[PDB]
Amino acid sequence: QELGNANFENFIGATEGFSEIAYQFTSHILTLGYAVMLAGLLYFILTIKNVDKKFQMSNILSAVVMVSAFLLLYAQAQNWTSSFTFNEEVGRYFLDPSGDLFNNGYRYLNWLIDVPMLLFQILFVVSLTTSKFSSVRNQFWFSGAMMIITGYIGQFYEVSNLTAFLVWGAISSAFFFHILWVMKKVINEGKEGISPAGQKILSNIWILFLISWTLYPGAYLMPYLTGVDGFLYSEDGVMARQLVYTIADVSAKVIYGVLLGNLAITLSKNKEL
Amino acid sequence: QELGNANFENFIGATEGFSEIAYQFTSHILTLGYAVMLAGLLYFILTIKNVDKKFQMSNILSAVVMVSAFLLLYAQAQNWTSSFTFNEEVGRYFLDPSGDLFNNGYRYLNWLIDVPMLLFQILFVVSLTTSKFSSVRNQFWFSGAMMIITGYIGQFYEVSNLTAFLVWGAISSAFFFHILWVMKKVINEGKEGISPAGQKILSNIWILFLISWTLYPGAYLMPYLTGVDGFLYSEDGVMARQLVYTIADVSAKVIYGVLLGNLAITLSKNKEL
Amino acid sequence: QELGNANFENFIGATEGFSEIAYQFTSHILTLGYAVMLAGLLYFILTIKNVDKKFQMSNILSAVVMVSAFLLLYAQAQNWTSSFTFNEEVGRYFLDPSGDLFNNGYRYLNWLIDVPMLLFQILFVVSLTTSKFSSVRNQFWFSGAMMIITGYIGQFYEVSNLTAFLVWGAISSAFFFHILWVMKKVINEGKEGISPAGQKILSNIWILFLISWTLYPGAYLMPYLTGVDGFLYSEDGVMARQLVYTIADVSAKVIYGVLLGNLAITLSKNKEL
Amino acid sequence: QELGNANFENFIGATEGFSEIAYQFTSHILTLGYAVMLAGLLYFILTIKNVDKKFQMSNILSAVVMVSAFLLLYAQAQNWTSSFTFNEEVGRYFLDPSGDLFNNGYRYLNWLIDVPMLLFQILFVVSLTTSKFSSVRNQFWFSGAMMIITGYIGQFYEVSNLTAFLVWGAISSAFFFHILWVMKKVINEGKEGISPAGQKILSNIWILFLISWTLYPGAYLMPYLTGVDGFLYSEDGVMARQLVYTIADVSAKVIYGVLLGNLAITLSKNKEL
Amino acid sequence: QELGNANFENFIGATEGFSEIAYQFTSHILTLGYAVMLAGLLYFILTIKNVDKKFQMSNILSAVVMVSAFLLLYAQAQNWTSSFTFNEEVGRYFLDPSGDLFNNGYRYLNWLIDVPMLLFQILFVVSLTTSKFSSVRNQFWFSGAMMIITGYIGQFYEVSNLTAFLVWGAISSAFFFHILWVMKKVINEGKEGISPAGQKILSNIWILFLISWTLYPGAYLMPYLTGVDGFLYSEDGVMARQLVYTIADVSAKVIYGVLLGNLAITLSKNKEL
Ligand SMILES: CCCCCCCC/C=C/CCCCCCCC(=O)OC[C@H](O)CO
Ligand SMILES: CCCCCCCC/C=C\CCCCCCCC(=O)OC[C@H](O)CO
Ligand SMILES: *C/C=C(C)/C=C/C=C(C)/C=C/C1=C(C)CCCC1(C)C
Ligand SMILES: *C/C=C(C)/C=C/C=C(C)/C=C/C1=C(C)CCCC1(C)C
Ligand SMILES: *C/C=C(C)/C=C/C=C(C)/C=C/C1=C(C)CCCC1(C)C
Ligand SMILES: *C/C=C(C)/C=C/C=C(C)/C=C/C1=C(C)CCCC1(C)C
Ligand SMILES: *C/C=C(C)/C=C/C=C(C)/C=C/C1=C(C)CCCC1(C)C
Ligand SMILES: CCCCCCCCCCCCCCCCCCCC
Ligand SMILES: CCCCCCCCO[C@@H]1O[C@H](CO)[C@@H](O)[C@H](O)[C@H]1O
Ligand SMILES: CCCCCCCCO[C@@H]1O[C@H](CO)[C@@H](O)[C@H](O)[C@H]1O
Ligand SMILES: CCCCCCCCO[C@@H]1O[C@H](CO)[C@@H](O)[C@H](O)[C@H]1O
Ligand SMILES: CCCCCCCCO[C@@H]1O[C@H](CO)[C@@H](O)[C@H](O)[C@H]1O
Ligand SMILES: CCCCCCCCO[C@@H]1O[C@H](CO)[C@@H](O)[C@H](O)[C@H]1O
Ligand code: NA
Ligand code: NA
Ligand code: NA
Ligand code: NA
Ligand code: NA
Repeated sequence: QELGNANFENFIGATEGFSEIAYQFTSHILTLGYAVMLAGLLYFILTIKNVDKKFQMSNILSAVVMVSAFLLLYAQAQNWTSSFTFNEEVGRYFLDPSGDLFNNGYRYLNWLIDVPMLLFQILFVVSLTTSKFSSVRNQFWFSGAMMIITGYIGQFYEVSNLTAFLVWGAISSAFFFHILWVMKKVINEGKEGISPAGQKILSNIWILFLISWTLYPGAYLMPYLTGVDGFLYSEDGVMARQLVYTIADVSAKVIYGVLLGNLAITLSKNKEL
Repeated sequence: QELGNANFENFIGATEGFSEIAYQFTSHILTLGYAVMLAGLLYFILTIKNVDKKFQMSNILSAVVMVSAFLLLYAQAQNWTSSFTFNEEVGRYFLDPSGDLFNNGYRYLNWLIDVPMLLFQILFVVSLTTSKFSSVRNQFWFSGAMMIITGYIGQFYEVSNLTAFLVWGAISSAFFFHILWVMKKVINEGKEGISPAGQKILSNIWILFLISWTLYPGAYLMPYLTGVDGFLYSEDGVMARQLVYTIADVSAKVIYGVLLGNLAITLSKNKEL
Repeated sequence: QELGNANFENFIGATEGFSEIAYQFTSHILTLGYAVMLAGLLYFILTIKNVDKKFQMSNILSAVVMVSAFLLLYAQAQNWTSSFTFNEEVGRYFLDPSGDLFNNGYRYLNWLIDVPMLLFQILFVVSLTTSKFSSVRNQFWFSGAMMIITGYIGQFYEVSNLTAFLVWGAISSAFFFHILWVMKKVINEGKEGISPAGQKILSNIWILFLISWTLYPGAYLMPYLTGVDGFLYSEDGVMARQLVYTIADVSAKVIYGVLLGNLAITLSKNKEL
Repeated sequence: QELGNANFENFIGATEGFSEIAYQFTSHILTLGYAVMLAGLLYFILTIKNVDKKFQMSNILSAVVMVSAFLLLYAQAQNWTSSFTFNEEVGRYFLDPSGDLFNNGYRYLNWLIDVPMLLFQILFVVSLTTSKFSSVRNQFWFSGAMMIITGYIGQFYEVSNLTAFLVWGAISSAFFFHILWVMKKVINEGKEGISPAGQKILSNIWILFLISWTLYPGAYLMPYLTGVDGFLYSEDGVMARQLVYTIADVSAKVIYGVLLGNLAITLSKNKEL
Repeated sequence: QELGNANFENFIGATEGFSEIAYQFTSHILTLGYAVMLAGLLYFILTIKNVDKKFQMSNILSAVVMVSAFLLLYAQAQNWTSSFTFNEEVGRYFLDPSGDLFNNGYRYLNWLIDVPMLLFQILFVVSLTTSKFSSVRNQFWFSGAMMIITGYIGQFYEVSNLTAFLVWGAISSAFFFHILWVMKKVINEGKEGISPAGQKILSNIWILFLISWTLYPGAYLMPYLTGVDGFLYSEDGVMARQLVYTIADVSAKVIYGVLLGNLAITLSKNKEL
């Protein structure tokens, strides 16, 4: 079949098809995804007043991210079930092009919301020392955008052109490293001159940030992480990718937001953890 | 028909089909399900301020659970009606694979929200005596996760491999027993040093918890509870399973949350029941 | 055609079909139904603070009922339009079984929310005298449940087995009479020790309650109220049934809730009508 | 092809079909319709506290109307696009009966909400002098109901029976004139004993009311306003009808509500404008 | 085939079809669009209380615009995916007329909300000096309406009649220039008698306004900006148009609203950023 510049899910779906477990699990994990986001939305709204006014923007930005994430993961859940249809004769789900090809690129473009806001929102809780607010913000936002856009281009080629896939991915990785760099600075400066409780949380946030954010390039490479004709170039790889996205999403968005809220509480002059 | 690792609903639906009553009732009970959850959401939000600030997190976590439950039960209600279609010639509803196979696994993965939050939220109402908050929380969350994941794997095999079904089920049961153990401790410690009215509510909560939570493994086993080719391996079993889920869901989520709210009110220094 | 234990709408729809007016009107009246409920939801939430704190639970329970009613009536409106399809050749709408058979049983199982809550909520506005709150509540809830469940079973047989239809209906009626009995007691005790204005409202509530609630068994019997092959065993009967449900729903849920709110205002120490 | 007692849109759609512009515009104007209503809902909720407590019921009733209007206009927008389908061969949209016939009667029955509430809500801003509240309310509500119901019957016959169409329309018109009568009285009495600023607003409200409400019988007659085989008995008439409804809806519901809110502000003891 | 007065997307879709990237990207960018608007809705509501009462109407109007924009962009996202369907044989997406033709005119008519409200809302933050509030408002609203309506007519002809396209576009442009004129006045008068911080924001608002609003006529002309049979009369032009709309929408609605909120904060007598 002629699929063109399509994600590898579609090639698996068109050739081997998906077992009941593979198809159902992918549907389940995406559903959990969007449910978590909408639950998180409620949490962040309902806890706004648990922190000092100055910190409340962080709650608000968490909520903004939840809205984005809910909408996208919901759409993507529908896209999954529309794109693959049961074949009675062999008892697997095969690519149903009338539903459109499945594309992960939905996620990517919504990151244009999530990434800028997630990076931004910490700057409403921590105080910088030697770094300027506007400067950090601008670096986050520029490098965030470039990371996403370059990766977005890349993922169209993950089957059709491995070279473009890897080159765009590499360029994206550079901007990622920049972001990691800046966020580390921010965390360090954030730690300076605050309670030990606050410092503990910021340590945790950094570990969370580092692991969760690194999962995303993991998902990018997922089909090829066991090399050519490897275990993961398969329905098992498809499952793994969406699992990793979902874990990353919950970690990088919800848990991150929760930790920041807890930080805000310790820093809050009225309130006590 | 090759169905593979599919839930037993699909085998009944593919062979015998479902009578009007069986199909309609399952649709009705799932609809009631999600209606209750959204109504509950409203209740828990609207009553937040009926308790002291310190107890309000319990309301919030109830609401979180309601969102999860609403979304899932709604999706599942749609899945039911999509998966089975009326045959004019015999006047029964048969498996329509273009709708996808029906799978209960949707529930399971959403429990990754519900179970942790339901277990967590009592720790915001009762005071422990012997036990550490963080320790109880961690036990709940670890054992909760393992219970769910192992059961999730199990249920894919409920027809295709009875042995895997029962072994995974047994492993899951172990973690369940752990949770029951810990929750009993929590309830006992909770009773210490509160009014007799509060103690009565906690007694009720324990009975509610024990019965409602045990329904879930009941639903797991449902098709086989009357043995091979028994009464329940049938449309009647399909009905029973979804009824039991719905009773469990209402009991374990809504009523539980209401009782905790009532407990919080008695414990509240301002307020009176 | 083999329909089995199906509602009479399906038999009319399968044989004669529905004229433009009959089909469209039924669609319109169901749409009005769910619109009223969602409007009511907004009303009850937005007026919570118009009454003293102690009365506010009544507003909350009204809102809970509105959510249930909205969801159900919306679903049912969709069910109507899915179940009957235009035939170009004769210019009528006929049963389209790909949409599923139409069933009123959706309503019934949702009453498991509405009835308990509607009966419960008056006990938050009026004070009982000689009767115990818990006792009245338990009577309402038990008899409510039995009324609904028995009727639910009944209505499956309204065509397939007139005898079961009438017997189950009769049993249901018994529990109905019990509820009427208890509600009268409650209204009487409610009147004791309140202003004449409050007493007037409770008088109206009783009339509303009695008429609106009696419409429901009216809708049950509707097809047969002009006897065999009567005027009402027809599209005209179909229209009448859904009209009666909608009038009943608006009366028993929204207007009831409004009157209770007005009562609460007169009883409120701050406020005046 | 017998359409029976169907609206004239269906006859145009079945014979000539709709050009791109006609079909698209009708879709656009209905979409604008429901967008306006949901935006208005938000406005009326968010501005509740801009007026004194006694006036706030007017905001609440505006919101109620917005909910009704949103739901209905949304449904009707979907009905439009479902009822007419592109024919590739001639490049026009023709009646697609699988979507159901299009019927304006959806609007009519929802007016049973809107009209009573719109008429009612002014009585929470203005003070009557010589007229009794209950009497005005009762006249509005009775005549409102009769106006709508008689018109609703009428519009089913707009093609199938011109005589019934016009007679029912005439009867409806009588009740309309009654409403105009009463509302004029109310406006006049409302003016008595308030600031000249308030009096100006009430003058505007009356003009708005008179024009916007008269558009509705305009839309009723629309196909025939250029007589038999006239310019308007055509896709141009179809466009015009839905445009006029939408203008009327925005004027009679949203702008009306805004003006009443502004009146409430001038009458408000704290607030200025 | 015969498409008539249809947008150029349909001609590309009917002849060449859309590559995976073109089709998917357009779907993604529209999805981002509506996600941003709903996230923005949350932001504007949640930040209402960050400014003095007098400024809060600006927040409210931002929210109103977000509702409009969300609804429209959501609808349009669905319209995109319905209008173009994958062809397995050639591996491109082609016009699927059963989904309706794609039309950008949905946007235009919703601008009847957005434009008036966006222009209006600044008049609640800045103080005019020499210009009258009512006069500015009326000019904005009249010229806004005429700009939109004339452009709306124009865009139907973008393929079918280039002359009408350009003439209507030109007329529209005239009203655009009027709006630019008035807004400049408003911004200048706004700057008078406020802090330099406020003045800086208003400078930014003007640049934002000028660029973002000019994108809209850019999108209008997009297919022809590289002349006949140019690079942009192609799927690449289709992509570009929807990208430009989305950038414009985010800039002119969300960012604009954010800046106005920031202005309101500086002008606010309590508050500090
Ligand atoms: C201050 C208020 C000012 C109000 C301003 C309102 C202006 C309305 C005028 C419209 C006429 C323009 C219509 C132009 C139509 C062009 C027709 C055409 O080009 O026809 C080509 C022919 O069919 C072969 O190509
Ligand atoms: C090819 C180009 C030819 C096209 C020609 C179109 C030119 C339109 C330009 C400006 C319109 C200005 C009209 C604005 C006047 C609106 C009326 C108004 O708002 O009056 C002020 C208010 O009444 C006081 O309070
Ligand atoms: C809530 C969403 C988040 C936090 C998304 C983060 C996304 C990334 C860190 C993406 C990184 C990528 C690379 C570093 C290489 C491959 C391309 C990307 C964009 C997936
Ligand atoms: C709101 C959802 C709740 C409270 C879910 C609880 C789920 C369980 C207690 C599941 C238990 C299971 C076993 C003990 C064995 C079979 C597998 C499970 C997961 C169904
Ligand atoms: C909001 C819904 C309400 C108030 C429903 C009330 C339902 C009843 C009073 C039903 C009564 C029935 C009988 C008395 C006999 C036939 C079976 C029933 C359940 C329809
Ligand atoms: C928000 C909806 C409103 C204000 C609806 C008003 C409807 C009318 C004023 C209808 C009037 C009619 C006539 C006077 C004759 C034809 C039949 C009607 C019902 C359209
Ligand atoms: C939020 C939506 C906004 C701000 C829309 C603005 C729309 C315009 C400025 C449209 C301008 C046009 C022209 C000046 C010529 C072509 C026709 C229009 C309407 C696209
Ligand atoms: C006051 C705030 C100022 C924000 C400055 C930060 C700018 C971030 C905007 C990112 C824009 C990126 C544009 C990329 C162009 C396309 C390049 C893709 C490579 C092919
Ligand atoms: C981890 C980053 C580098 C991984 C590059 C691995 C090279 C993958 O190689 C690819 O494997 C596919 C699946 O087996 C084959 O279908 C392709 O033909 C082949 O190009
Ligand atoms: C702990 C309770 C579990 C008992 C499991 C024993 C039932 C297994 O019995 C199973 O029944 C199915 C339907 O009747 C048959 O199709 C299977 O072949 C059979 O193995
Ligand atoms: C209390 C009211 C109950 C009256 C019972 C009357 C039974 C009507 O009789 C039924 O009428 C149907 C429709 O005409 C027929 O299709 C059935 O065959 C017939 O049994
Ligand atoms: C107050 C306005 C009512 C005037 C009645 C006008 C009579 C319309 O006449 C009707 O016109 C239709 C379309 O042209 C034709 O199809 C019908 O045959 C004809 O009866
Ligand atoms: C101000 C910008 C307007 C420029 C007008 C450019 C005229 C383009 O001309 C058009 O181009 C189409 C696409 O190539 C062709 O299919 C048409 O035949 C042709 O009329
Ligand atoms: Na599927
Ligand atoms: Na079905
Ligand atoms: Na239908
Ligand atoms: Na259509
Ligand atoms: Na598509």
